[PDB]
Amino acid sequence: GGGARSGDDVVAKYCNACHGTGLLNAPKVGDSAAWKTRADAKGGLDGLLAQSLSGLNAMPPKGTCADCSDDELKAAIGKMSGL
Amino acid sequence: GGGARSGDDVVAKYCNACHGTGLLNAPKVGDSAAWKTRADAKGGLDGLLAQSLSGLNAMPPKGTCADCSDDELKAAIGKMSGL
Ligand code: HEM
Ligand code: HEM
Repeated sequence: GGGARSGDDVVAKYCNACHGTGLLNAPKVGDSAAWKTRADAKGGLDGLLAQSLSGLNAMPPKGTCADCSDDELKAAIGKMSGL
Repeated sequence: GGGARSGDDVVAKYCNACHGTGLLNAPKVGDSAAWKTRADAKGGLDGLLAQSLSGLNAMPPKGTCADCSDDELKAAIGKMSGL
């Protein structure tokens, strides 16, 4: 989605590992549906990002790339998601 | 290893998911070696526990079972490990 670094670059270098396959029940990429009821649950594109940073269960905290700015985490959420 | 609940119970209900297979490069169960150079690196059985709680990379924080006392986390470390 957006742009810090990518999400193209970010999904592929960090996010890939679970979201690609669906490993651990990771909401898979392009799966507009799954991601939707999610935003729903946490009030938009900020409930996923505020969510990734914190982490949830088996989803490791901060998406990962403990390097990432907040803008990148959202761009890789933007593009795992659809929106 | 030790006893809060188990680690038998704990490894099997929470820890299983990655350490069983080796999913995500999770140091597998019984693998005395792998776990050893680990304790080494973080000064004993407290560098894994202080470690799990915090989490590291793809290892989700607090082993998981965000329920667990510290004594259980160590007993499931005791028994993933060998020691
Ligand atoms: C890459 C930095 C990355 C981001 C960003 C990210 C985000 C993310 C969101 C927003 C969710 C939904 C959380 C919610 O419902 O609020 C989510 C869910 C899971 N993720 Fe993730 N995720 C990124 C990458 C990774 C990686 C590399 C892993 C595997 C170690 C992983 C795993 C998961 C899992 C599992 C879930 C579902 C967890 C659950 O909802 O029970 N993600 N992720
Ligand atoms: C169950 C509550 C559980 C515990 C406890 C636990 C501990 C643990 C330790 C001590 C390490 C070594 C960390 C270090 O080197 O200091 C470790 C490593 C990894 N784990 Fe784990 N772990 C438990 C369970 C789980 C589960 C359910 C997952 C999968 C979502 C998982 C994953 C991993 C991974 C991956 C690693 C290696 C991470 C890395 O060292 O790069 N663990 N765990």
